[PDB]
Amino acid sequence: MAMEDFVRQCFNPMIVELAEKAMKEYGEDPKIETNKFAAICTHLEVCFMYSDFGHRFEIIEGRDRIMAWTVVNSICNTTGVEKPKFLPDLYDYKENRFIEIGVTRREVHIYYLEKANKIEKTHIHIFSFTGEEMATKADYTLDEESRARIKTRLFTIRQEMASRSLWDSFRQSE
Ligand SMILES: Cc1cc(-c2nnn[nH]2)ccc1-c1cc(=O)c(O)c(C(=O)O)[nH]1
Ligand SMILES: [Mn+2]
Ligand SMILES: [Mn+2]
Repeated sequence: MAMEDFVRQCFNPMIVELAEKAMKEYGEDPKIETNKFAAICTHLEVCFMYSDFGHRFEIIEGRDRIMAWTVVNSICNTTGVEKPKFLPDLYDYKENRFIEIGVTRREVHIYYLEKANKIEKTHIHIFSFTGEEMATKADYTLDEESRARIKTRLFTIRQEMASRSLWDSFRQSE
């Protein structure tokens, strides 16, 4: 599968390995669920990029669950902020709030609603592969250059997938 090779070529081994671990520990073969694999990589990367543009952020995503909950818990006890129900993606020490990051192949408002419906003090920031984003109260957290870098990376993933005729498949599997 070119999709599997593409992921190998375009994300760095840590992201790939982290994504593989996540899949394989819950019994999902990344060689069969190749679109899932690519999405998990994409989303991890966005999450890592977003933290890197700060340390302003605590990365919650990509840790094993024990660690993620340890981190979340340690944040709740030292700040007073409510413990989210699910693991969010980041903690913002400047705005003192968790962030859930969304990456979508569909309309950003659509994905934003799904996340907001699923979530309750958590800040939501959705990115698309089109350069669109949407964020709680139109507060985008990052500065424009960091956001522009995320969107550039995401648009380049799309185009790479499209160079390899994987984009149509990838787009319809969200
Ligand atoms: C990246 C991803 C892909 C899939 C998926 N399932 N099938 N294809 N992609 C499901 C959930 C997630 C996902 C998205 C998130 O934004 C997110 O914060 C998480 C998470 O589990 O914390 N998972
Ligand atoms: Mn997450
Ligand atoms: Mn997320």
